[PDB]
Amino acid sequence: PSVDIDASQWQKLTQSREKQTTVITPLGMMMLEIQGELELPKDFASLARRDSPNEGRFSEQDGETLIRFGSLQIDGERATLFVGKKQRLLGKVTKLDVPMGIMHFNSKDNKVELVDVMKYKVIFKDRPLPIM
Amino acid sequence: SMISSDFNKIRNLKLKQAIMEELVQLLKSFQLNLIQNRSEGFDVRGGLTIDPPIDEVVLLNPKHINEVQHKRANNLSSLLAKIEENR
Amino acid sequence: GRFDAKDIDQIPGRVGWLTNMHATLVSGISGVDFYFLDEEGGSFKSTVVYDPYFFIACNDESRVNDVEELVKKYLESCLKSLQIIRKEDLTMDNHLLGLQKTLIKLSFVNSNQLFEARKLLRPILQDNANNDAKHLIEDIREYDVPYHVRVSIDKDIRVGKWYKVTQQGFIEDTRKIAFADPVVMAFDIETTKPPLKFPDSAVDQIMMISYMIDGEGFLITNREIISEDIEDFEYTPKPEYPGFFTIFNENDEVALLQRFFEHIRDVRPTVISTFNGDFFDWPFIHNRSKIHGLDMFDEIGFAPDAEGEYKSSYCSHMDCFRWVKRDSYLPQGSQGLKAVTQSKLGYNPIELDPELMTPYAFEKPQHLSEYSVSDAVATYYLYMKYVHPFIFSLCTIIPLNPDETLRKGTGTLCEMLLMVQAYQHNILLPNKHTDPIERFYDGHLLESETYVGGHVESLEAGVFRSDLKNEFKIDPSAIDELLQELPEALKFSVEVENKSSVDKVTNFEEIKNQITQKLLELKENNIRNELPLIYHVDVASMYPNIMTTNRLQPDSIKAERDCASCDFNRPGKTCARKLKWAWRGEFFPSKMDEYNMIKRALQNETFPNKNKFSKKKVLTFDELSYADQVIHIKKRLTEYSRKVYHRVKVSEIVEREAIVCQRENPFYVDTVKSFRDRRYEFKGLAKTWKGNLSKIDPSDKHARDEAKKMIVLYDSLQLAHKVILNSFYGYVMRKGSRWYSMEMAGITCLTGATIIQMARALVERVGRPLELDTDGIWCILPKSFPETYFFTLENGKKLYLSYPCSMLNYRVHQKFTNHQYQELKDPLNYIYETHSENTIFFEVDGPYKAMILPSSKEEGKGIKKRYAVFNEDGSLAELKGFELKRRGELQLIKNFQSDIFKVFLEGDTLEGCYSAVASVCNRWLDVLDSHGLMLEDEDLVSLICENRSMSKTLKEYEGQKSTSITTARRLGDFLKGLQCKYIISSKPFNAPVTERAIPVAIFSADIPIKRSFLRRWTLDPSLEDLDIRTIIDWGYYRERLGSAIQKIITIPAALQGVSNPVPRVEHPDWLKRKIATKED
Amino acid sequence: TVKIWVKYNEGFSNAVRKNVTWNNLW
Amino acid sequence: SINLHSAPEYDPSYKLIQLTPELLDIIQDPVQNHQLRFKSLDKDKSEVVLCSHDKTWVLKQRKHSNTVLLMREFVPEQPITFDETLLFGLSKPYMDVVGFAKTESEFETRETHGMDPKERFKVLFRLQSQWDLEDIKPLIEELNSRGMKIDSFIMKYARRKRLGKKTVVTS
DNA sequence: TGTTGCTGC
DNA sequence: TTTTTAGCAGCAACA
Ligand code: SF4
Repeated sequence: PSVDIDASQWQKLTQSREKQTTVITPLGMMMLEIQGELELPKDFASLARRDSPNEGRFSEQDGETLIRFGSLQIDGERATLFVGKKQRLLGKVTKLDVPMGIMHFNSKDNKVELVDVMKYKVIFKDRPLPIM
Repeated sequence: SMISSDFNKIRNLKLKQAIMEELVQLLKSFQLNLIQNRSEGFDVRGGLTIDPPIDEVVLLNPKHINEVQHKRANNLSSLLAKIEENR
Repeated sequence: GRFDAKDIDQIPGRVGWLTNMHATLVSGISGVDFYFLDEEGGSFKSTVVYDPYFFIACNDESRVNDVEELVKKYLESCLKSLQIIRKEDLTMDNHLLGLQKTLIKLSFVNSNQLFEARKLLRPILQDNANNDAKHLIEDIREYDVPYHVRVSIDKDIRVGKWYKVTQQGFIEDTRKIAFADPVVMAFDIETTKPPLKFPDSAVDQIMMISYMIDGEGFLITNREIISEDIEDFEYTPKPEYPGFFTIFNENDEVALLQRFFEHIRDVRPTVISTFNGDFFDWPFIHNRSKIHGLDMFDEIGFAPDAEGEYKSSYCSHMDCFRWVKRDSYLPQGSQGLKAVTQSKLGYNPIELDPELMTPYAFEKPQHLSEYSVSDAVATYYLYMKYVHPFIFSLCTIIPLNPDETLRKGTGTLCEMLLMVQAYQHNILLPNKHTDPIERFYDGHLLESETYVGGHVESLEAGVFRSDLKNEFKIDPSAIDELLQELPEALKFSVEVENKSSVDKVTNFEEIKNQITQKLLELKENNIRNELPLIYHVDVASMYPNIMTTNRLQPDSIKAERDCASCDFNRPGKTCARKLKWAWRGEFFPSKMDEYNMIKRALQNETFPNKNKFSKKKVLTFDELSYADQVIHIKKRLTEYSRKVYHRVKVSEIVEREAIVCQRENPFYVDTVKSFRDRRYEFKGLAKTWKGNLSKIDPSDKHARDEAKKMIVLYDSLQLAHKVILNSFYGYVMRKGSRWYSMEMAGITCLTGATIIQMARALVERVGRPLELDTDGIWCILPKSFPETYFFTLENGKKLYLSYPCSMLNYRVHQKFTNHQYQELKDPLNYIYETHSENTIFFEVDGPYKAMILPSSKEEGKGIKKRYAVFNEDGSLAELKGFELKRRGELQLIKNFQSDIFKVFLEGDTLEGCYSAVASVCNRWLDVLDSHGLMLEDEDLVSLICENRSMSKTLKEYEGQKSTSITTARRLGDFLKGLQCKYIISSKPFNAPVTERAIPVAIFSADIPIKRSFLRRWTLDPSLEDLDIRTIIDWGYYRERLGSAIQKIITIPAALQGVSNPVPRVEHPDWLKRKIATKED
Repeated sequence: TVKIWVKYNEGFSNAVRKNVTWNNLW
Repeated sequence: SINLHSAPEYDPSYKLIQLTPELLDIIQDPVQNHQLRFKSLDKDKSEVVLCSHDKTWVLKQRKHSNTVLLMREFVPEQPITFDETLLFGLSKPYMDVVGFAKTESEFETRETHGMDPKERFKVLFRLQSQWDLEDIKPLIEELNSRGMKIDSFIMKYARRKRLGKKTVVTS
């Protein structure tokens, strides 16, 4: 079997838009790497409903239960990710030696689409600390 | 004389194994047990002895006792390993 | 035809490189088989026959013929031939006039007949020593040289070298310096194991065997254990380490073993490499083979030797772990395969938990095969990049095969090199030194005697940084000395350091005036507060250079007697160099009357016979061996001394003097000088080759990859001469070795201690020395100090000057030069010339960005041999002490150490640096003070986890009991080499830490099992809470981290007098008192 | 509700390269 | 700041492929007829390659032990306000990203061209006990693409032996 | 408070 | 059965 990579849309958008300035591309993308396993609940719809209204830590958006799992604050090259009430992660914005590329395999129509190309990543290599 | 025979002269491994299987069958027919005498006391070479000690009945000559004891020690370790393999 | 080695190409037979040599018995006559990877050929062996021999010494040279007739008639049952010969004996009076000891050479048909002659002669020597031509036999000499070593020395045949094998013997080629490429296999094995146990070859099976052959990868799998067929895959951890793996999915363990032995027979490897396979892999394969009725010796030629190490005839067994333990310079915490791969190959191999291996054979066998091929790739490239070029290079000079060259201790390698040189000079080898069973000093029994070794000082503690200011108090009189020495110190740098003439140097007065200005400004402004230059100054090969300079060997240390008997001992004699050393006794406080009282008491006691199949079960004291008598005496003297004198030992240091002969035959020192020059030669060649590897074109594959391997080669011969030299330096205190020289060793150390104290006493007057270790001084100098310069020759070449180095080297040459060195100019007339010898130079390393030195908890006491150092780029240059790099330990402290070391590069002042470091200390204290309620539970587990490995469980373990022992027993109650992963529990309160060690695997266990064991281990029947945070001893972990914070930071700043940056970790009470008494 | 965290891996590990089949993608 | 959210279900169609500089040049070329195409001989056995209009790379997946989350920016359908926790250094929220995928591997591309050694050497040494050189080179090309010195290829089983000018191959 | 053992630099 | 050396840190016991 065989199938083409469709990269026309990303290419046209790339040529018509300016060069990537910050860590986030103009199309709004970010990756993330954690030295560990992110321990999340096995269920979400049931648990998103018992979260009190003031916290909004488990919100509902367009019928999908999204968990608000943290906050990101970027200070130059330094970056900090707050997770939950008890986790703080310190990391850095590093320029990728090999620009990564995200694609998308449409199994339905047997079409492959180039989604985007990365140039930076936010890495956290130290043991998480409390948020203070 | 069969138990004390120098198996180190036999280059043919198959023939050495066959003789050792026949000797294990003979040791079983006479109910001769190989006992590790660990009365050495200093962790070096616990001599293997046959129980009952046929050696005390057969070996009349004191010169032959010393020659036979050195040859038997290497044979009895090989025979014990074969008895343990068969077990 | 006429034998000439110049016409070698007409010479007949076959040329080959000797890859492997072994002693054999030929139709028996003794011989050595030599295995030649050979040029061109795949291989071929050839045999040299040679008579084993030794010597008899006579006490009266006028009656040697009466001894000859006696030994012909007494040894008739075993002697082949006899000959009277002459050798130089350096213990003979006046041998320096060509007087040679007359000796009876006894030759034998084989090594067994030589051993019977030794059994017949030893009783005569024992009768002569304790109580006729029999009394003319003084001793037997050279009777203990290994037979293959004898043939290798006496024929000058060396592995790593190329030879032409001819009827007359072996002729060394000279045109071929590069090694042949042997077929190299490297393998590793994966075994089943029980949970929390080591594998046992009696019950456990081999699951897989991973291997590489010349860069191709292979995996054999046992399909009784491995659940799926593994397909061919690539494990290339870097582009410079390819690994394509072809897979053999075999039905069972016996098909796996047969495939492994078949593939060894097909490729005919002349090297097999493993990691620790002497003690795991080959023992396992051999025991599994025996269970299946296969004889591994008849299959592939491999058997266990007398040491239990695995060897063959044709193929050398290169256990990489032997080189890792001896030669890699890695500390024992970095000697496991992963940490060697990280530190040498510079990647992370795959890592699997040993408890997951046997489950993953069924659940995830692809990920188990990826792990197994990773350890084969790591072992193969570790062998080829490091072990191969190092060992075969050593074989080109040492009369040993690769297996012995890898496995013998470095002092035995020195013994072989000295035996080659003594043989080539026709010197008679000494018999091996036997330590006296007891010695006395002032009527006291010596427990042990030695000398004062290397000098070590910890002078300051703190953070020192190239961007933080330091106070300096320069002695103006040291600058006046340096200004007066400056003309001759600069001349010395041109003439001695750079081996040039001052007349060729165009800018000599320019450099002199630039240094003079900086020195005058430092004399006038002698109290400054400016930036430091952080320097290391270290003596190039210190002990070897002290030895060559002073002509120190064990062939010269002469008594007043031997010096008085020497015909060169006249009025005006210059050849008797007197040198000092510091002897150190440790003796029992008990006197000779008390010793004799203890001996008489032991004569009334009865002792067990160390006899086995023997009978007499009981001995008297006088029926014991003299060594056993003294062991029993020392035991009762330790009890008596403690009871009567309230101490077991006294130690005393006595300054002694010894006479170093300068006229004595030069063979030891010539080996050292010559070896030093050959190493320098290769450093030079290395540099020329470095220029060749860059001058040329960039087409990497254009027949210049031969040039780069030879670069590795000369580097390797460089490192080889290096180890050999630093070893000679040690060998000489090798108890039991020959050419031993306990003295000589004391002179070498005291001379070194005097040199480094002289250097420190200058550096302390012009800057601040921080740490001193044997040959090195760490210091800070003012940034205004005269530093690096370049002399310009008329030919436009630049010579290098480091003024801090050359000012020390000039003073070393004015104080420690040997103006008494004598060398033999005319060997026919015994004419000696006298010259001035000195080879003792400091080198300089730096400047460095930062240095961190820890302080003691004791008042006024530094911590020696512990520091961290950083390069200008912020990379970690050098470290001392510390943990993390260790196997196991507490993960919290490893993660804390990983974070903290890089942060010492932050901040513009020493206080600013300690404040950045204190931020990280406080963050790691918050995690503990908050009971780590944060993060994830499993993560808390890992960090808190402490891991410890048990060597051999079994009875060593029925034996002692402690925390790991408690963890291993708790794993045994619940579920060699076992990894005891544990935490410390708060309960039972007031119980020892060894009884509070809980295995972490209980936290992942079923709630009923977890509850029952936690109740039983905490001694709390009411324990209903099973959270890991309420079980943990947070106080214990807080003390462990607080003790790391004290050692690495609080001390440095507080020891240097800067306020304590981590107040949440208080100083020890001695240090608080020391600060208060410093501020008063 | 406050039961979200990272179980920290002590060291970064990168696994073995693997071949890719058509089924690996889909 | 940007609030990071996660969906209960990720799309596994999104995968990460390493893009070398050359791949980037290829990617930014609108001129090409065919830009890139995944190709395989069959579905279950053969390797998968990535092809441009004139070059071919073989794909190799490389698993890692980390959790890698890709976040895309999203505009929340209804205004959502979050409570402030004891979090320090927080600017006003201006956009929102959601981790939509969790990838465990990358796709490396290695350039590639779009039988028992010992036995073959045995048969080569047979027909002719002693062989030439330029004669034996095209005969051994087939055994190891490792790119080696031809002599090493021969020494995998047969062995060289020299004389005055000729070097023959025997055993 | 000091010495002594052991491991390991 | 074969085998380089001394100086030092620091935990833990006991004189
Ligand atoms: S000092 Fe001179 S006379 Fe004395 S032993 Fe040495 S060489 Fe002979």
